[PDB]
Amino acid sequence: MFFTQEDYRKIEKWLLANS
Amino acid sequence: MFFTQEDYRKIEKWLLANS
Amino acid sequence: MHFNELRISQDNRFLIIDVSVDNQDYFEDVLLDSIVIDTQDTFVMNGPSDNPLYIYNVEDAYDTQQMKNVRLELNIQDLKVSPCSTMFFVYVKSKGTPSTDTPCGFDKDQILGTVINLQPIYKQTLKYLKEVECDCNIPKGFIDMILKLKAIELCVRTGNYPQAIKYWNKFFIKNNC
Amino acid sequence: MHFNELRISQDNRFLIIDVSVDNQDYFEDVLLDSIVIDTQDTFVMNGPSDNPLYIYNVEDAYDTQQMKNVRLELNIQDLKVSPCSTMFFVYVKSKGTPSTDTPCGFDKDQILGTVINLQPIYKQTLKYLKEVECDCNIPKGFIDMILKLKAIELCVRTGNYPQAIKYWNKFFIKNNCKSPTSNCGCYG
Amino acid sequence: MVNNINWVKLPVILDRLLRHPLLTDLNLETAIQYTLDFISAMGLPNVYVDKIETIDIKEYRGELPCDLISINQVRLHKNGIALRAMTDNFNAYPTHGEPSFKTQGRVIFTSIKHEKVDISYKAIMLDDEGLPLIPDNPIFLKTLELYIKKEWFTILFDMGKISPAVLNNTQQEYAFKAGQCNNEFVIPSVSEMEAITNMWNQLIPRVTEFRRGFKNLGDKEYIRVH
Amino acid sequence: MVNNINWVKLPVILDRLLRHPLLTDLNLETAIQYTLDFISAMGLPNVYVDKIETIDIKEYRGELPCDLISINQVRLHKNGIALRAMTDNFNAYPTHGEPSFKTQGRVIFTSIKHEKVDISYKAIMLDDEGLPLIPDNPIFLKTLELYIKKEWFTILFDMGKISPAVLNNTQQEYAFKAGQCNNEFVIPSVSEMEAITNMWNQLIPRVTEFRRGFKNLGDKEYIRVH
Amino acid sequence: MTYNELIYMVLDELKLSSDDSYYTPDHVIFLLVKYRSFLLKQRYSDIKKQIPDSDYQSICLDLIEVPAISGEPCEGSSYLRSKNKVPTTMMIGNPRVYPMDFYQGEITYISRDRMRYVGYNKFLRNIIYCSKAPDGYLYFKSWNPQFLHLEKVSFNAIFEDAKEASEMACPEENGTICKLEDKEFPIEDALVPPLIELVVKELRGPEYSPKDEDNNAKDDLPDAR
Amino acid sequence: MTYNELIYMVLDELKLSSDDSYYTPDHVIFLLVKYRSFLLKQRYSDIKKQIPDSDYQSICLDLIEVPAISGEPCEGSSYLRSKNKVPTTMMIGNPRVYPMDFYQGEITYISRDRMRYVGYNKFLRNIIYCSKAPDGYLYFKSWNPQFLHLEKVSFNAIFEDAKEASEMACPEENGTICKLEDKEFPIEDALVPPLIELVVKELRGPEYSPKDEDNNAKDDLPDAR
Amino acid sequence: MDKMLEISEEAITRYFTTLSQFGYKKYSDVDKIIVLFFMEEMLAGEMSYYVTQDDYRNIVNALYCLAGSTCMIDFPMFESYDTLVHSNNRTFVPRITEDSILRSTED
Amino acid sequence: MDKMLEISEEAITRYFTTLSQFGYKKYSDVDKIIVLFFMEEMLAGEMSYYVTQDDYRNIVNALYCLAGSTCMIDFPMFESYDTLVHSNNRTFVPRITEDSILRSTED
Repeated sequence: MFFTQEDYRKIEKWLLANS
Repeated sequence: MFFTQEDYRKIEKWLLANS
Repeated sequence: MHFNELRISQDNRFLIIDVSVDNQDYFEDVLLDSIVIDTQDTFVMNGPSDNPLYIYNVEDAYDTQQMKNVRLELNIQDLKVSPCSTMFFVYVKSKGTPSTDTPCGFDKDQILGTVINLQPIYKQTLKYLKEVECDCNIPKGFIDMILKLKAIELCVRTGNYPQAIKYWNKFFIKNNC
Repeated sequence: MHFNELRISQDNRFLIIDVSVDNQDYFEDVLLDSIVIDTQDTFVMNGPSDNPLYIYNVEDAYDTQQMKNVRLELNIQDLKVSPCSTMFFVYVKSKGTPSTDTPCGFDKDQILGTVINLQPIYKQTLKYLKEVECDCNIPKGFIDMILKLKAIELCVRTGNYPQAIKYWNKFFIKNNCKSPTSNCGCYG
Repeated sequence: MVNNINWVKLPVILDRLLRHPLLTDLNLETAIQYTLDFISAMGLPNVYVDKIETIDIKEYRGELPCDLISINQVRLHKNGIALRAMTDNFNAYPTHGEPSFKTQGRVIFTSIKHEKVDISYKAIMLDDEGLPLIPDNPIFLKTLELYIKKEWFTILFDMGKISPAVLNNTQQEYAFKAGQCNNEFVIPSVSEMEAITNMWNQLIPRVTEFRRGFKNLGDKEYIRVH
Repeated sequence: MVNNINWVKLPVILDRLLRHPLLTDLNLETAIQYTLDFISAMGLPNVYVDKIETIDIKEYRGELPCDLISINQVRLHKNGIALRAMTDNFNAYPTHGEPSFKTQGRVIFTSIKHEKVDISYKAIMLDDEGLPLIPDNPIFLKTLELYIKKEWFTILFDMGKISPAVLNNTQQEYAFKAGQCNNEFVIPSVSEMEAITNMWNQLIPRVTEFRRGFKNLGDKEYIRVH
Repeated sequence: MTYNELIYMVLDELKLSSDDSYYTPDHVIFLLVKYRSFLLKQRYSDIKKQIPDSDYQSICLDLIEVPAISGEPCEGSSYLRSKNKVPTTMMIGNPRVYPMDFYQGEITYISRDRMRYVGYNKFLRNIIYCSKAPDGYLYFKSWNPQFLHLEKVSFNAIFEDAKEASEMACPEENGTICKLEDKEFPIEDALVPPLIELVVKELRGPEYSPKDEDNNAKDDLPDAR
Repeated sequence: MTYNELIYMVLDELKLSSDDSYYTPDHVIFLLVKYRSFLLKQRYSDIKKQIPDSDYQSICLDLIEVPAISGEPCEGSSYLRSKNKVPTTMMIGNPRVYPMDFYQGEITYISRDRMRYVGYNKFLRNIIYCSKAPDGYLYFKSWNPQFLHLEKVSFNAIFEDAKEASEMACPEENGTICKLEDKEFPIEDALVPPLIELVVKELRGPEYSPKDEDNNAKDDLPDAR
Repeated sequence: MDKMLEISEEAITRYFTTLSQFGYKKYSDVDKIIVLFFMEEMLAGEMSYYVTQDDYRNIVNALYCLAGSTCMIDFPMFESYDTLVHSNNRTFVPRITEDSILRSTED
Repeated sequence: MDKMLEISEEAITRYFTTLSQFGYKKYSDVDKIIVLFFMEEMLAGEMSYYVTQDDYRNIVNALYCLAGSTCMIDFPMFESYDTLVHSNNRTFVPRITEDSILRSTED
């Protein structure tokens, strides 16, 4: 499995959306 | 990637293991 | 899951997707989630890319067995892509959890289906046959086209989609239909 | 009566069989009798051999649409045969009588379906794949692999099963693959 | 050339060589190599197939056909103007005229960036098998026979399995037939002498048939009467 | 050269040499050395790869490319003006004109302190392995075959394992094919004769194509009509 | 003529008729087979002459695909080779491997050293090359993947040992000949008297020589016993 | 043919059948192996001729990295060498070390004196060179550090002593042949009668010569005892 | 068709029989085989719905260039009872020596 | 990835197996190996956070130039069930011989 920058951006944005 | 909803649940779950 | 039919309509106006979930007794909890369409320009290895051609969510259409079967007829001209020279990649995902008695390897949540328009290949074969009718000599370009198609088929069946994109763009991109 | 899904799993574990009777309205009284799995080494011209690899009587179950549709997921390790160097012959025997007025040739009590693992063959073909790119040379290896596979295909679809084994033994009996890991893996 | 190049398959030469009991270990595999060597050593342009094939120039470079051996001309597709040999030593190299070309391998180096060029080239006539196809001229056939016999006898002489007199005779005969074969394929026919004559007598000399594809080289030069 | 330099790998020559039972101890290792010797002894400029590569001059000195064998030209990068051979005996030595150069090893001695110079040089075409790559011209191939055979037979004659007549024949054949191979690679093609013709006929002679990269050497000389 | 006729010509000229003879027919077969190659080399190695059809033999081979070294991916392309070891040919005649039809096919028998380097010529990429490796087997090489389907070939040459090549002949129309004695000896009739007199001269002297004929824990030959 | 067939041809022509014979088969093996090299030199040293495949043998070597002199830093780059001492090749054939595939690889067998100086040519920096040092071992040299990974090679040449090279053959498909007598003797059939008659002439005279046969603290040979 | 299958199977079996006997077959004929079974799979698959009768005519007339081209491919035989000149088995049966106003008559 | 690891390990094991059998391998292929495991360590390390999806596309398409380039590197195989022309298993089930105002109907 490999993550790109955009994947991390999605993950962090979605973490912050629900906190 | 195209993250599913359950994957976001998985990521938050694994982050709160270290709660 | 699996594909019932996956083709471009014979009138070169619709891209037909018909998906179903497999009928085994241990996939009752597995449904369908979404359909994401990608082209040879936006395709990436790890799943559907960002900024896809067309995202579809199945909950919106229906108001539970209905969500185990989905059919679409996407007007290609609405997608703003050429039906002649485009390689659609159709991903499907499952919003479900199979039973614990699932045999190893069958719990694959995502699938992929590659689509091309077969009309330009048919016309090209007809041209080459018409040339064969004269002096009963097989053009080398005809054997080249056949073997290049077989190369792309092997690339698709073995999962090596990027080299299939290179072959498609380099060899079959200029198509008339 | 026809085959719905006939394959070997790409993880080299399961010989998947999914046979179901035709849905026409003359095929009610016809049921499934048994499923006999046979290999290239124990093949006979007519019907299954008297020493098959695996037998499965359908009637030893719930006793009607459950009979008309059957699915097997045999583990190949249990059969003690190589998933890749083996060619399976799946015979399906019917139990019943189709009601009259059916066109002749449709009332075939028995069908045969051949199974092979195409993954090693694709491995072998990918070696010569790149010859297609280069011009001024015939892609001789690519053409040879294509013809080798197409030979088994046509000899199967024509019913010429013996020459199908001769070609299989000549070409693909020495196929190698990663044997399935008995301890299952974590993934999803 | 007076006679016509009627093609026949390569083992026609093995029909004739194997008449000699000392050449019975010769093969199609050996005949192919020595036939190609003979074809090159004679350098006759009537033995090759004339072909024309267009290619694209990406940037001062173009891909060359597979069967090319020698180029008659290169010209621009849109104008038809022929190209000359490139004498420039820094052709597409910038710092901080008429078109020309240069070919080494599978690549043709032109002085133009992006144009289609037409190449008139010579290839080898092949068989239904991918093999050379030889003229059936009995002079050509006898000379190729004598070439192969001379090479085989030279090896056998290096061993000491042939007399020096036998090799000397073979070399003499091959030399005479080589000269005769050279004159057979090169001396013009009657139509080629009419073309040469129309090239030779010009009251007003024509000195620009390279620009065209030498189309008007043998055209007669008419002077109006006054 | 009339024909094109289609490249083939070195063991093509060992295919042909080993036909001779007396040459069966030959190797790729021996073929490499004798092939390089033949390449140099013939000195054919069509066998080398033309390259252009810029370098910096630190102070009357510059580092030279690795694969360089011979220099066609050196010129200044910014002006494009070519350099000549340096005749000066104290070039960068002070006490208490036009630019020129001099090259000995990996170092080029120019008369300029700090400038970029463009060098158009010739190298050897290499293989996927770092090995020489030979033309497939059967004249070139036959001549290289005869060269290696001549050297091997000369050693064996120094031992006394070959007859003097056999060596004399080998030397005669190699000499003739060497002359023929020299003429094959050097005689101009049709395009090269158009360039030579446009160099030859000038009503107003052009005598300054060294300043340019000989770009206009084969350009036709047009006179306006009055 | 057969092995039997030559063997018994030699035995009868030596008059080795009794079963209690020191020199058996096995000695005769050995000497005949070696002197055949001796004579064939003396006749047809000085300068090149016509070799008659009598000196030749067709051995009959089954080919199998084998790796170049082992089953590794980078060990090079595979070869075909004969299942059984092949006799060494003498270098005097017209060696030829053919595909069960002498008048058809182009399979080239070349040297071991040459076959290291063959097929690079673009017009010679479809020729099958043969040579006997030092392993003792006949190896096949080609740049055309079709050659790996080849199953059977016949090899006709002046083999260096007639016995080995006679054991591996193709089946005749009637069938195989089990006894070597009933097979045909591979030599021209013009070279049979020279071969016979050489073998008879070889065994004439030893025929009448003394033996260590007493059993006394002693060497009895210096006494002409 | 095998060592056994040649040995017993010689013994039977000499009629050395009894176990109480002065000249044993060991004398025969020694004389055969020496006369083989004698004949091979007489035939193939005057002027260059074709050597048949029968004269050749493949010995089979395991290589080990060794220091040039000792383990010192400045003692030069290391070599590979065969674990066991290698036979001396005769200088008449086509010596060749190959990497278990005769039709592949480029490992050069050269002289000791040449190998002092090899590889300086920039295009010859990747060629592996071989030579038998006076130590008796086969040494390998190259400017390419990859050559030090080489583990196994086969060496095919006309070795000067057939017994030494027969003890070191590669395993056959069936397996190793323990008895030298069951192995193949390395000589062409055309040179077998010359070899046999030379050995038989060598031992014919001594076969019938007298012995010092009395045990009397005396030399009994002048009396023809 | 059911016959393109037979022709293709026969063609490739002859191909591999030739590669078994010999170790070579002309690639100019391998090209004909490639065209042949490519057409067979084309017409027996999902792309047979694009074929008109004009296309069928052209495809058949292009395939019969391959018929006697090589030894692998033969001229197919179909079950036929016709010929260029037919036999006339009609019988003459006049009525009591009668004729019409211009010509003869029968039953 | 978990697969660049496998490709690199297979590539170098083939490299050293070749250096064991022979004593040489083309440095034009050692270059491909160097690029391959340099990319593998680049993407499996601290520098994988600089990679966009465009960069991922470019990296993958540049790595597949190495795929069949040499014998050490092979074309990877992924678990795929697709093809260029798919099979249509839909079934036709009309309702009591009915049709709509223009066309047929099913369940």
